[PDB]
Amino acid sequence: MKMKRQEYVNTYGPTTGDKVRLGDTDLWAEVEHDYTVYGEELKFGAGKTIREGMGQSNSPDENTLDLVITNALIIDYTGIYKADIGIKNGKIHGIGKAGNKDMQDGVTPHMVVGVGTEALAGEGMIITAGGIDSHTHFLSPQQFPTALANGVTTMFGGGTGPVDGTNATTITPGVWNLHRMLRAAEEYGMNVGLLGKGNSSSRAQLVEQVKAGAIGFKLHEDWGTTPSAIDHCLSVADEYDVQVCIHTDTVNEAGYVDDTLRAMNGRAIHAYHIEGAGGGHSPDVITMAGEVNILPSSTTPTIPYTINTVAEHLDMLMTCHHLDKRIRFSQSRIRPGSIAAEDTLHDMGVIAMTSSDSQAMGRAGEVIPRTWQTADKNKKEFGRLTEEKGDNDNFRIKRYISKYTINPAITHGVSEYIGSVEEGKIADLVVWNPAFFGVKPKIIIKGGMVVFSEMGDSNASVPTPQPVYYREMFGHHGKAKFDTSITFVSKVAYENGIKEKLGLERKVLPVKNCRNVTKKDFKFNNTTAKITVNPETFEVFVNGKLCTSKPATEVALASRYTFF
Amino acid sequence: MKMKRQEYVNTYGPTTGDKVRLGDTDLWAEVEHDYTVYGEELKFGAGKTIREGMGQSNSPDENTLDLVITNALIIDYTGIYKADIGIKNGKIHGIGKAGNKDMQDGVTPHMVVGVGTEALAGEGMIITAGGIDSHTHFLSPQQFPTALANGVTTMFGGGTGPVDGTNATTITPGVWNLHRMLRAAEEYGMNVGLLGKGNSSSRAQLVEQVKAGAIGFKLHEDWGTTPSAIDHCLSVADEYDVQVCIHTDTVNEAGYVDDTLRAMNGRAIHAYHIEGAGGGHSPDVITMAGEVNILPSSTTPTIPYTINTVAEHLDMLMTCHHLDKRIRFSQSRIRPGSIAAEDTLHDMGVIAMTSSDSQAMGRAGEVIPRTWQTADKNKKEFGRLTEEKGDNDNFRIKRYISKYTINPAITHGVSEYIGSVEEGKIADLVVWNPAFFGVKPKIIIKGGMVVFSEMGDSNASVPTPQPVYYREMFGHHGKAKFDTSITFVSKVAYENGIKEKLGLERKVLPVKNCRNVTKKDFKFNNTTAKITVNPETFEVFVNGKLCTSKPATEVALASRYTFF
Amino acid sequence: MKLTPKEQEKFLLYYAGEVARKRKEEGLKLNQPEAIAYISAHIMDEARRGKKTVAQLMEECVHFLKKDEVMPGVGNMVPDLGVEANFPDGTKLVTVNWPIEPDDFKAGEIKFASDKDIELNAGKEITELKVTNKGPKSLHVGSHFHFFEANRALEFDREKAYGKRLDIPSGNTLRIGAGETKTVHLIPIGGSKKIIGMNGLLNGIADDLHKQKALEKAKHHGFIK
Amino acid sequence: MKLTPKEQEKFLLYYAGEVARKRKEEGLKLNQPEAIAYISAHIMDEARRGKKTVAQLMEECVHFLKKDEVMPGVGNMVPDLGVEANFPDGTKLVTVNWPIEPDDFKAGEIKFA
Ligand SMILES: [Fe+3]
Ligand SMILES: [Fe+3]
Ligand SMILES: [Fe+3]
Ligand SMILES: [Fe+3]
Repeated sequence: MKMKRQEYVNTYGPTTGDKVRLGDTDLWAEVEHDYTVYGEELKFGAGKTIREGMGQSNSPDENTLDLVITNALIIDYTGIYKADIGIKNGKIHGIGKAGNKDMQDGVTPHMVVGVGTEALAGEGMIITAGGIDSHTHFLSPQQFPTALANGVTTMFGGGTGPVDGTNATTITPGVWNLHRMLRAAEEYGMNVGLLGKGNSSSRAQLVEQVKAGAIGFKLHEDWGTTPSAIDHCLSVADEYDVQVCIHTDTVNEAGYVDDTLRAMNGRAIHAYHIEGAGGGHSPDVITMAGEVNILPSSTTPTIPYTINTVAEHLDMLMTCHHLDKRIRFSQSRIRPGSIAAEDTLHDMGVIAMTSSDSQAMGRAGEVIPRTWQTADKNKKEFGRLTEEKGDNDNFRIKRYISKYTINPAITHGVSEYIGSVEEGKIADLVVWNPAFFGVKPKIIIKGGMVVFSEMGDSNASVPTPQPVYYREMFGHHGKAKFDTSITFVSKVAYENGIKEKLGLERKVLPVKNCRNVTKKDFKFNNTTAKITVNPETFEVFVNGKLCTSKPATEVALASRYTFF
Repeated sequence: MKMKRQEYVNTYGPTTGDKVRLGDTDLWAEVEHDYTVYGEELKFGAGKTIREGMGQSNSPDENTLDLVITNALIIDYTGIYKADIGIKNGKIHGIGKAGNKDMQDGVTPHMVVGVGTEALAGEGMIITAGGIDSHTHFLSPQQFPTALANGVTTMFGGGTGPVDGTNATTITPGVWNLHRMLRAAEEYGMNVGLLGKGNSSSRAQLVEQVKAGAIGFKLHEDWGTTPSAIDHCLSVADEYDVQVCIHTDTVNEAGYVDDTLRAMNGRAIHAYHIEGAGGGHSPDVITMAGEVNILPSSTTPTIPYTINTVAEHLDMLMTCHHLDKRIRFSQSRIRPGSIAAEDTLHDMGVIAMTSSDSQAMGRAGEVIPRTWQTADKNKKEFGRLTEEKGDNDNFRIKRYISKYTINPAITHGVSEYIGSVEEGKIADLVVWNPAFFGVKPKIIIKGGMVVFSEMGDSNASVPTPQPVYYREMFGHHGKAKFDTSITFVSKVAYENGIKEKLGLERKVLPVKNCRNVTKKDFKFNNTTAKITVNPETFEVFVNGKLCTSKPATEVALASRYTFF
Repeated sequence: MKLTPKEQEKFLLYYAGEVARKRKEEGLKLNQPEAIAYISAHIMDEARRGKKTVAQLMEECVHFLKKDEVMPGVGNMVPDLGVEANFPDGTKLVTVNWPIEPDDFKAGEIKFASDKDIELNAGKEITELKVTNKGPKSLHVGSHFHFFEANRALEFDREKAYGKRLDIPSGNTLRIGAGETKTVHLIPIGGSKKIIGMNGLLNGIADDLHKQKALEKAKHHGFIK
Repeated sequence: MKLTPKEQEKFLLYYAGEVARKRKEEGLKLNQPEAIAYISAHIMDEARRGKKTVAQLMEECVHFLKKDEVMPGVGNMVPDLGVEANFPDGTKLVTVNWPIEPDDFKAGEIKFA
């Protein structure tokens, strides 16, 4: 039978060739393929498809899904397509066409909808992987609800709490502090991984930390990021397959940027706030982004570049670092050049990740909105990418989504477990309404269970009445949180029973394959170039061509969605 | 000595023959008997009765109470009387006259007030059993505080959280989801019991769920309530001594109401939202209530019948079921007839239980107020029941209290543990101030401990200063919540070590005696009649006489008590 | 006061409404949360006054905020609004359809590939069949229900409906009113045609071999007269 | 509405600002939390109007409350104030140095030997 295009789209969501506007941005996602058979689409409800002996099987099957996300529009580095998503044992069991082969054509064999299957209507929704925030300062446990409310399911970084060390650096230093924090982690719904103090010119002190459970090390100038420290830290990381994150020597005390790069010696390293406002060698830290071994990320305050970015920083730097009021400027000439270039470098795929720097020169619940605001800003300034095929922004979308999903996962050695919408991976997914894409998520799924979601009046006759606000769900509570949350550790710690020894009830998984991840290993952000900074004008150059952008007067995914 | 009647009542509360107005309703509870000895009443305070070697014994006794609720007015199906209530080992140890036999006359032997006894002044308060909400959609964990704040201590139902399947059905489907939810339950103060998906025409898939811990099954239309699924589900429930709940075939797809009743084959079944607005065979679902094997319950939105009931539904049905705006009416002619009849049927003892349908066409913290609003509405309409003996509404009160306490307990196989104020049962009780009876409770006791109560300023010199609002107490926290809360399971699961296997720290108890509970088994609601519906006028008839009630313009326990 | 957790929620909603009112008075175009809170507070106010019915309010609140009173795209973002409030007769749900007047801007806008219709169940052989609901009550039949097993109230050549389902969009139902006659379009069931359940007339593959047994069971159970 | 936990915080801050405004109108000298909330609400208001830059507000808010508008020692107690607000270009941090004019009274004063 012939169904009107508008009626099909209302009932099942968009199909092949349809374009979806991402929020209030000028970014258009085109459905590349639809895995359904027209007339066999699954719909849940009274008199609908998913019913006993019809869409729901009566035939027992070893692949009976625990949950079915019907008619989802997947947005992932793997593609922008329409498919049913099947969850089983807290993992993505299958992606394709779910249902009952007894009564339906074209059913994906391992996507059986049966008696034990729960239904979630994804028709007209965008499904993406849970975001990974690789620059968390564990300052406040109140960051976690803020993060989840912005589609972030995993947080790497460090801290002890509201102390000067943490306030400045992502560092949980020493054995005792690492054990304490890993045990504190039990409370939360968020997946965690802790970094220890990499700022050491002695082996023993570094080794103790990896064995204590650290997923890596943070080298930060507050503890002195000297060439000796850089070499010693990377040497231990290489031995123990853990990642190193760096905040470089801003004041060029022990050397210039090239001296730091030399100390690294082509070894894998995660360069935080690569632009340099968040910290690092002045005025040339951005030059590191061109290097193959450097895995660079950006922090939220400098992305996107706005008319208030520079003004906000010339004071935000004074509250964080606690500077004298006698200090006025240098940052007023250095900063515009690198902040502007940074946005273009993101569009070029030179900067591979976006991070927060949460309550330590950056915002916790801003990674996702700010990534899409930058994507939108560039599209608006530079136009549609030349890389695009058709009337869509699919390539740009894939480049930007990778910044907060897959690329942080690759960097930290968790890409086999999380990071993307792929069969076999843990079911850490986010459901979005297209009108609110990138700004306000609907449902947060972690380990196949809903852990956090937008919810209305608790007394109310339906879940829709006002006030609708973000609340913790069943997957975030009781002993179910131990089933849905992961505490990542080093292989040494994992293999030596850290879980049992610390009495951790959460899922404990090791980080693996950190040492041999180069720029070539990333998804849609593999660009290497000769990045140079004029020491007089502070202008940034990519292979001799001025790299810049104009500041935004207004951004997407902001004013229309927020009260304050 | 002779004490002035007003002075006695102020000091100890009402005695034999006194009448108490329930809230702002026109319902009067008469003290049927007083178990005290005048002059020997227990009073707590400085220079009062409960003191060393006086009202409090110095003689050790095996029956030394852990808590004494002095001078309580019990309102239960067992009677409306005045007595001291004694708690020991989280159970109702005794009901009668508590104190010290060394210094007092007429002390109930197993009601020893001693060194280890805590005091709770019940003088002038109404003590009732904790309510059981047999229709809970486990959609939001925020429903639990709302429920407790309305005198509900036990909740039976199903769900995974805010997923479409739960938004519509009380089903936690399959082994994995059941295990996840039972582990999530550990968090709460509320007693829980989960229902699996009954909508199966295959044995294996049903059996798996009972063995996974389910207390029963729910047959909901959104999953296909066909005669085949009705028969298969009941067959497994009969084998495993678990309860079945039903939401019938509204659209009459596979048959009419009589075809569903035939499929049941006189087997015990809990028929949800018996009126039909919540769902079921249009327009004759209500006709099932006359049948002996049918254990019927009502949901909150249709009780009591008000001038806004019909208007509210003709849209509330569209938000819950997600219907097209093209759909205007049928419900405008069908609905008045059944909504009106429903209130009358409650007063006649034809509908035995009240439930909520929480956030799925019904309110979480409304079971108790709405039951009493209906009792009041009917008393105002039909007058004092002819069944009464004296200037009181005791029989009506007993009929209504049974709807949310004892009758749901009988239905679900937990009547031996909870459901009423009886010696030997678990101490799940609610203390009420008569002015706020049925609307705002004072204290919630679960397993002999206070778990939730109305509490003023945390800094304040006394517990009375403003703002007075509902807060969680010690019994709801730490490892004490494992001592005060129950997770109900099937006998099969219980007997096969589900507690140990899932690492549940909560009290795990099996549901037993579900299969042979008929209408005859209920308390004060055993009425069977020939219920018919005119398919043209939609008028409901009881034994050939029209069953109707007038819509209320205003209700009791509402406007005087709430801000919003 | 004895403030319930639901009352604590309503205070925040009401305050948000009051902030939104202030901003509108300042002449600012309201955003998505401001618009929702502004309308919610109005509903909460009228409910307390207890002079208007739920029916009255549902009608009154359509386009309560006009397109120029809100930011672009706000109306389309909020197609419906729901707010529970205490009326003299108790808490009732006020459901408003189109509370904010829409404009040309649409966030999350879907642009079709083509306006051409979608051919559902392509290539399946259509069977036209006359059905009559001889029963006293109307009934609906779903897209994937085995037509042969439909309510015995329906009068049709059951043999012709064996191993078939309605050629209608997946999830839709066909209504046949009490006494109504309709021409239905049936298509053969997909997959293996392993029909298990419903009325248990078949419970196996819908092949020629099972047909006589199925027709006899249908006759015996009263589906075939 | 989809209210984030950070939006719920801002409502409390804004209401505290509104209570402080009422008390100032009554002619009461504002205390430490009242003074902070009064200035915070002003910043939140100007940001929503989206006509002023962060640079403009940082300058405008120096001595926003005068020594006689607050209790003694209040200015000294609040040497700097920070408030994040949504501007048309997104959430930005407004940092004010000396938002309340100091008086010669100093709580927690260090007197040198
Ligand atoms: Fe840093
Ligand atoms: Fe940092
Ligand atoms: Fe229902
Ligand atoms: Fe329900």
